[PDB]
Amino acid sequence: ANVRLQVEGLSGQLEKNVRAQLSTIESDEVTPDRRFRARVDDAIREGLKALGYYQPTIEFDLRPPPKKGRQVLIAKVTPGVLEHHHHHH
Repeated sequence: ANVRLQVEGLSGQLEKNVRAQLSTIESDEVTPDRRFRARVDDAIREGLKALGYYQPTIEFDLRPPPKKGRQVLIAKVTPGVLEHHHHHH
């Protein structure tokens, strides 16, 4: 039940979008494996792909023993280019 994937390398509507995906991820109490990892990347990359990114390299670091939950999975993004920055470089 207690599941909250951590995001890294986002801001504004980017970090918010990935957050939405983070919630839709299979982390709703499943078997995290090479396949789960992909579902996460696709999720972020998908939402990230619609907010200025195309295929941000997003890695992860799973930690079965979270601090305030049941299972935590870290997610760091690193694409390169972004569309419509406006401010905050």
